[PDB]
Amino acid sequence: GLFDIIKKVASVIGGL
Amino acid sequence: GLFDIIKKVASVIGGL
Amino acid sequence: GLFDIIKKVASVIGGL
Amino acid sequence: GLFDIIKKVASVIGGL
Amino acid sequence: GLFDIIKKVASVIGGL
Amino acid sequence: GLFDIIKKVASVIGGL
Repeated sequence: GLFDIIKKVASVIGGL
Repeated sequence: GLFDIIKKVASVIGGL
Repeated sequence: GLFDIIKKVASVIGGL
Repeated sequence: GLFDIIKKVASVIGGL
Repeated sequence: GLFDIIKKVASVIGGL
Repeated sequence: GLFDIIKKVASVIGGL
């Protein structure tokens, strides 16, 4: 779209 | 898009 | 895009 | 605890 | 605790 | 604690 917002997370514990 | 915001996080404890 | 705001983090504790 | 991790966010769009 | 990690973010678009 | 880590951010676009 006009702006694209992407977040990716990896964790052993507590990826929120 | 016109702006792209990208965040990648790796963690053992806590990826917020 | 016109501007890309890319961030990467690696940590044992507390990626924010 | 031994370490306290705290995150607070305010947004109009796209708070993650 | 022994260490405190505190983050506050204000945004219109995107708070990661 | 023994050490305190604090970060405050204000933005229109993209608080990371």
